[PDB]
Amino acid sequence: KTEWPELVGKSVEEAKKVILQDKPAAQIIVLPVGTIVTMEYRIDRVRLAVDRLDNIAQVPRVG
Amino acid sequence: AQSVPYGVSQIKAPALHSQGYTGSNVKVAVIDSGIDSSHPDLKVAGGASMVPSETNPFQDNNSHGTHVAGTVAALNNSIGVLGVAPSASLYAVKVLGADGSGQYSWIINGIEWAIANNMDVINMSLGGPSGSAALKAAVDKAVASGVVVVAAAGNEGTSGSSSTVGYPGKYPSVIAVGAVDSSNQRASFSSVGPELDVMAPGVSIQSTLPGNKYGAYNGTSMASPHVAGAAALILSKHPNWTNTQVRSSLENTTTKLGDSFYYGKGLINVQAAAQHHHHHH
Ligand SMILES: [Ca+2]
Ligand code: NA
Repeated sequence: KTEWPELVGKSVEEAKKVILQDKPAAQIIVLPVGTIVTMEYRIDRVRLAVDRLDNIAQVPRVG
Repeated sequence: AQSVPYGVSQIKAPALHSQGYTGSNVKVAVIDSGIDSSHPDLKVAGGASMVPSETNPFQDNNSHGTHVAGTVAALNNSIGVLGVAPSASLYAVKVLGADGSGQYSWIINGIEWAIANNMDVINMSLGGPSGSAALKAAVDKAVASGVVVVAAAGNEGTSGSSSTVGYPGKYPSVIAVGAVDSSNQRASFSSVGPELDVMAPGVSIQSTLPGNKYGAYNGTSMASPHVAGAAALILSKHPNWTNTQVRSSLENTTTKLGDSFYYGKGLINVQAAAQHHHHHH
């Protein structure tokens, strides 16, 4: 499991809980949607992109 | 003893080095998370930070900008790694904080700094899924001003027949670079789409890390600086070539790999790019 499209529109809290069930060693970083980020690929990382309400705004994926 | 990372060899940079061309007097901005200027295998010529809470561009609290910089320009000596353009004048243009993120205006401010400071090449190992008009204007302005602008294609992998190249790589004026490994196979994470321009090594790429370390990273972030460094080599051999001509030289001399949707024009070959007459090998 490397992408979580069912998490879009959920709270950042539920998204972290679900991703850590699927990938308990995940390194989760939360950032505002519409920011620019580094393009290295980290198999252990899952970035979360949140809207101004702290809901998931883009499909989380590993990288 | 120094080691030459495989990706530097794979793009044929040693052929330029043996001709005597190493990126001397070419100004390359690494628009990124900073560059650790204390690293003994890097020489940072200047820079600026556009990160409000991290005002020193010579302190890299993430590690990413340092790694990218070493691929562009790690020094030619008896230590560490060798960069693609080891004599380039390297500028730390810090637009990302410790967490590897930046606001669009910070990136734009860095691009503006680079234009105002007469940079010859910009490398942006960075990106986002959406554009903005102001971002597009900044990169187009840089290109109109003569700067070779290179960026990571993105690490989105495939999505059916959709393009997954992010911005600013997705803009026509920016050279979007995807990642291959040492066998010239596209990395599975490498973004795809008609905006993919060229490929370079982006798997298990050894380079400089903060606090006098080295390590192997993966990403289109690692591929992009092979191309920015190649642009600096070509400009050191042909100092009057415009950005238009450097970009076409790199595009016109790739080693073609697969379908262009997945590979763009193929793997860069800086030896062939820096000849007067260009063809694919
Ligand atoms: Ca060295
Ligand atoms: Na482009």
